[PDB]
Amino acid sequence: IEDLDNIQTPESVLLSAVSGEDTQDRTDRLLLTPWVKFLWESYRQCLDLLRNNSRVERLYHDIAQQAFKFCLQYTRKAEFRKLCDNLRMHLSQIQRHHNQSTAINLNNPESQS
RNA sequence: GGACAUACCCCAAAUAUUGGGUUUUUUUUUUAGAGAAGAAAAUUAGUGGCGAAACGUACGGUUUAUGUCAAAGGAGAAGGUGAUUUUAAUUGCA
Repeated sequence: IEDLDNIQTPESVLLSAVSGEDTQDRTDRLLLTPWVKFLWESYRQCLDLLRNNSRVERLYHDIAQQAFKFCLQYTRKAEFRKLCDNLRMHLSQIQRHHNQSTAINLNNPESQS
């Protein structure tokens, strides 16, 4: 529909072309970005609140891996936040050692694997 | 010298503009996104009093006959007499 529509540059498309870029990003933001900004916020909340440490979840690390592969399909600036998320949650583990949680030592699953 | 810790600082970042990183000094409390805002307590009457009989009557419990049914015994057990002969007393029967 976007490159079905007449590209033959009118004034309204020419005026915005000192700041802006292509029509596909301009209208994909209207119908795709509210869904990928939901996928991000779905993943981050599933990690952060629910599975802080809690030893009994290999799913936590499954989600982390899946959400890293999600960044290869869509936006990248929601991947620096993902790194910082893993950094602070790892920092949160070996600072307290204070709940029925992950013992990151000889334990092959919850240290190596 | 004034402002700054939810940093008024630091980094990161274009289709991105919101994520992280740090200073001490006091006390303070064991964690943090939850707990109070809904399923419960209670209530009773305008509930007449007293009260039989006729008729009717069950499963059972035990006593007494009764039929049939299981072991033990034909030494036993034990009932019946004018089949007999003499005789005073005791115990007696063959």
